[PDB]
Amino acid sequence: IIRRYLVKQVVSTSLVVIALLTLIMMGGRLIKYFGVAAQGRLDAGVLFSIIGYRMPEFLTLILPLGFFIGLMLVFGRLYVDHEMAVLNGSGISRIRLGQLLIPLALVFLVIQGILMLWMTPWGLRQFDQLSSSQAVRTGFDLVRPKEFISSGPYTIYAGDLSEDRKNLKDIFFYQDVMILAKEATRNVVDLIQGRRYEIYSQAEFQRYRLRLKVEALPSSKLWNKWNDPVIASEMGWRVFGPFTIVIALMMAVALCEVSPRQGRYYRLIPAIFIFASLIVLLIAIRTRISRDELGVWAYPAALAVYGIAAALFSRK
Amino acid sequence: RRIVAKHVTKTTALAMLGTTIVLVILQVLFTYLGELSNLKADYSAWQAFLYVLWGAPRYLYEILPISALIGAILGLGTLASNSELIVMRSVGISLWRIVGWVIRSALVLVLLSFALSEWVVPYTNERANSVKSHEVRGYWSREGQRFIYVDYANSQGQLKRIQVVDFDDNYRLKSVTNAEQGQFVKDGQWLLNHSQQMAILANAAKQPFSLALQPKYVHMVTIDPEDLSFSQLVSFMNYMREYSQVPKTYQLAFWKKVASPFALITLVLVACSFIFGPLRQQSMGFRLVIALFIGLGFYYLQDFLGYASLVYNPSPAWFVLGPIVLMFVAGSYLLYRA
Amino acid sequence: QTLCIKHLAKNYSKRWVVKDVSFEMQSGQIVGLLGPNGAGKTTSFYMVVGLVRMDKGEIHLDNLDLSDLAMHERARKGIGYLPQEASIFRKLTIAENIMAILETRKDLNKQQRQQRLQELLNDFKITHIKDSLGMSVSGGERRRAEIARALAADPKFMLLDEPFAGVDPISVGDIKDIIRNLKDRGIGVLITDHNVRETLAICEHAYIVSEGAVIAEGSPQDILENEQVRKVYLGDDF
Amino acid sequence: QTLCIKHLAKNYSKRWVVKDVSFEMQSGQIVGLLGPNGAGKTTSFYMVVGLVRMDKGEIHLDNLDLSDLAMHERARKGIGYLPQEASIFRKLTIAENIMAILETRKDLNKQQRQQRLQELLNDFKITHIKDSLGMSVSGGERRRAEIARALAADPKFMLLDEPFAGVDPISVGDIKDIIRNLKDRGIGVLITDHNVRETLAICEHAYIVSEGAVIAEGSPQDILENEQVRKVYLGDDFT
Ligand SMILES: CN1C(=O)[C@H](CCCCN)NC(=O)[C@H](CCCN)NCc2cccnc2Sc2c(Cl)ccc(-c3ccc(N)nc3)c2CNC(=O)[C@@H]1Cc1c[nH]c2ccccc12
Ligand SMILES: CCCCCCCCCCCCO[C@@H]1O[C@H](CO)[C@@H](O[C@H]2O[C@H](CO)[C@@H](O)[C@H](O)[C@H]2O)[C@H](O)[C@H]1O
Repeated sequence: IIRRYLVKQVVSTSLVVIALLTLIMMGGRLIKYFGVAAQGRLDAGVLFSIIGYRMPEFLTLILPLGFFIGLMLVFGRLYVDHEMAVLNGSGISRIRLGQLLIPLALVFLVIQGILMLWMTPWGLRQFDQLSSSQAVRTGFDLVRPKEFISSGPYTIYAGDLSEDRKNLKDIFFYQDVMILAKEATRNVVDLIQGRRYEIYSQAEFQRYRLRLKVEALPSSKLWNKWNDPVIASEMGWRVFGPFTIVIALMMAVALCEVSPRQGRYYRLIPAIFIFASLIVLLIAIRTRISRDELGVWAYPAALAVYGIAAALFSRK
Repeated sequence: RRIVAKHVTKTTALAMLGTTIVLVILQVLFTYLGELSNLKADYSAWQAFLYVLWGAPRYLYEILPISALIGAILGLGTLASNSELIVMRSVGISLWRIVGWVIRSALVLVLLSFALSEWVVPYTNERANSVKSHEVRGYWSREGQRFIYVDYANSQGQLKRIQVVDFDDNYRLKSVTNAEQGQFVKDGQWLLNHSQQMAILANAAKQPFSLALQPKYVHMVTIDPEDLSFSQLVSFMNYMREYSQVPKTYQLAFWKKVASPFALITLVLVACSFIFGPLRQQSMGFRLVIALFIGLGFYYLQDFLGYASLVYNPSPAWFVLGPIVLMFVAGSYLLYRA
Repeated sequence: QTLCIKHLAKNYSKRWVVKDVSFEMQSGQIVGLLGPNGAGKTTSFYMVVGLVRMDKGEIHLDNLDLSDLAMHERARKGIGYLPQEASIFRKLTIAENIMAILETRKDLNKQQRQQRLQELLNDFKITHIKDSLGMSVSGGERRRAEIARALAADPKFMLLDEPFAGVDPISVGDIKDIIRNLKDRGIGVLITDHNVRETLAICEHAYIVSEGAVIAEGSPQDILENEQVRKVYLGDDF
Repeated sequence: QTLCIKHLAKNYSKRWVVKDVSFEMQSGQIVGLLGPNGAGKTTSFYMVVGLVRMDKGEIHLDNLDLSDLAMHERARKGIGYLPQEASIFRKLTIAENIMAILETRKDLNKQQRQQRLQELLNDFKITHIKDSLGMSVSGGERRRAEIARALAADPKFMLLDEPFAGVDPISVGDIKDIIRNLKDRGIGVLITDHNVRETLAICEHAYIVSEGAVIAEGSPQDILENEQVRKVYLGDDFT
């Protein structure tokens, strides 16, 4: 009953935090992607597909962070409203309460093991093909109103632009062929009421048609080839990476003791930085192995030091 | 009343300045981590620390709106949780008076925001860029009915491979003049050599003609409209408006700067109204967490509505002054509910 | 001066915690607002102060409607509030706490403000700590500085919230002497307290509110010999 | 069984809050740990429970040292805690509140765990409200569920923190019967409370902790006649 009480609380508040971090971590990136789309450097209709393909990438970080934060909010609530004094006072320690959530942490470890090993590469594989398809945009696709856009041998100036990136107005095109048009609808561009000049050939017209990574490789291809340090860092990042859930379990148990007057959220910001120091260390370990300076053995060592430090602090 | 006013102002001012010191230090450390992955042979760790350290005034300028929000939350939260705001009302000090005292603390940050924007950020930005990477090239400009392309432009008044194309009200060519070098002597005229000028065929060893390009604004062409200081931005916009059309990315930058002091005060008033309203009797950690959600919510909302002003017809004033007016109205309503 | 209070009412989570609470208080008179915990004695007390907005009711003070006024607009009319919790200005000295509120007074100039501050410190015997920070004084000494600070605003009705809260039986006489001193100063005192043994010893006219309504009224002698109060609040033995 | 506490001490911010507090409580005996507010009666109580770490002294339970054991390790020895504030599992059913601690017991199987829960609900007259949430009950009924839950852990000494806190005079007698019933159950009860008048009415041995040290000891009649207590704590007029 006490295990089901905690699992229901942790799952409920971890999913709230995970959905709260997804809205913030990728809401900021979606807005940044919208900023690129507002300048024509990215199709406005695909920026929702980019967020879809980066779901496993961000949820790779949010899931340990959501589990860690959700664990301390639950354990903070037990301390704040005196449910821990009656649990300790009945013979159930805080370490014992954290050991009742090992079956839950194993489920979250398996879930993130799926993200890190399968969907994070799969999401990054489709995103890389999609993003490279948006890097070929040039010419009238990158045009901006009241500005000159130069892409290779093309210089395009549009006096106005619709809400969608079509129906240009007051168009100036330069190579040397100079083309000026009153209207242009979209590379294939249909120019309306325009003039074409060669720099001396002049040709007025009424209409005219102008015709100017190892991070995403499948885990199957990375199971072998451990000799290459680049694959060694990435494959180790996918195998020892999911075990940050366990470290997020025994470190949230250690750093959750809070006074009733201090609050449920008192130990969040101090202890999110202690958790983030683990991830920053693990990102700083992934790069060195990529340059063949540290070796793949340092992934469990980074987790073990934080695992032992959290276990020792919870037993002081 | 002065003793009460000093206590409320000083407590909030130390919380607004204390949060400012912490938030800048964290952003310098966090930015340095991201800048530590770009090291190379000519860009060492020390060279990457100066580039981040020189950017501190620009990180400082963008933290002031969110440090004033958290400062008023923590500054008044300490007063509220200690039951000090209750006994100011118990003697006859209104809610709008206590808000006015907090605004005095924020007015120090607004003045600091002006000093950074006008005299500090545009200088350290130049120093920061020189640390990493160590005049506009291919400049395309329109001056009314004339299109001017200069391959090389210098702030001291030097040009290379000028090309000016003239047009009519009916958009018909007159002259496509080309030069090799150009010099600036007076406004509205530039001296140049090898004036191979078409006429609808002519040549000239040396002759000046009228063009509105000025070397003073040459160094502002490459600078993003957001990064330009208000003194630089308004002067540049006035220069473009006199000869061409100002792009909507400069109008948005102008409105995002003139409404910067009013977004700092409005976000403080929202913080004060939350202390007297929803965030009353809450923990200090919960107030700090909520103050972080309002800060991100405001930063994302002002970022998104800035972008939305560049894609939609209405003027950027509506999108920039939108949240500021609504948060002031909503924040002042939470104060009316007491 | 009379603080007429009529037909108070307030609901929380669609449950009317207070239902038609009405009582009258006069200046220079101690009135105890008592009752079972959670039955509306605290909520009816806070709606007099202004912390809790009044859903229904009328609060009058000398033919002057205070119903629509906020907490501070009533406080300028002569209603004082002394919070149960520590409400001293922590980073301000004890003399600065009293001086902080004395400057709010409009009918006092700088010459008599210092004289008024000196006698307020002498009245409550906090002169020896007048230079110490409010966060570094004893609970008994701090509470005397909070009452002295409240008297700096010249209130006509001092509404005390839980005055005998965490007060040892040795120092319960000190609180009674303070409360009796407020009455002798011409200030009506409204006391809400869980400690009903001593609140029924200084109050001249007590109101027992149970189930959200006033169930009894009168002197403490009449309150004790009240069948409904004995059955509901005080018990058979008291 | 005799809980023995010797020479407790604790310094907060370089100020010795508790200085040489020592008292003895036996099983089946009600002991009231009283004293002036802030004089160390609250801190000395917490060192007995285990909330605040000891800084000097020892705690014994029949020559079985408990000073080094944490709060949960003493609870397995038979020491219970009842917080003054609402400590019920808010989103758990009252039957589940008692059951969540009954499943902790190792000497009870499913057959006799339900029997113990059924009689615990009936012993406290909460079997009618046994299907409601912990946070959706009356204040009087909630505390009866916290004591039934505490008895599910089968304690030998119950350390009550402010039992007469926010309690109307009508319902003070109800708590008296509960504490009297705990003594009749063979469970020693240690009471710390600001309401000295009613705490002295059930305890048979009271300790007055002043200026950080125990200055009085004995029956409530002996405490009242003590001239040292009446000068610092109780006052000249008290009965
Ligand atoms: C250069 N890197 C990348 O490209 C990743 C890849 C993004 C996820 C792709 N799925 N993006 C980014 O850096 C973008 C800004 C770049 C814009 N283009 N935002 C920041 C960021 C995001 C994610 C992780 N860290 C960081 S910042 C960081 C941190 Cl927190 C801690 C230490 C270090 C570091 C390591 C070694 C070293 N000597 N100094 C510094 C860094 C620097 N960062 C890096 O070294 C990483 C290395 C890396 C490659 N693949 C990874 C997969 C997971 C985690 C890390 C990596
Ligand atoms: C709640 C926080 C907990 C602790 C978290 C600690 C880690 C925080 C994340 C660190 C993020 C680093 O953020 C990183 O900043 C660097 C600046 O060097 C940005 O870097 C970007 O601009 C810089 C210069 O402006 C260029 O040199 C670089 O090529 C470009 O990518 C990265 O795009 C951004 O990802």
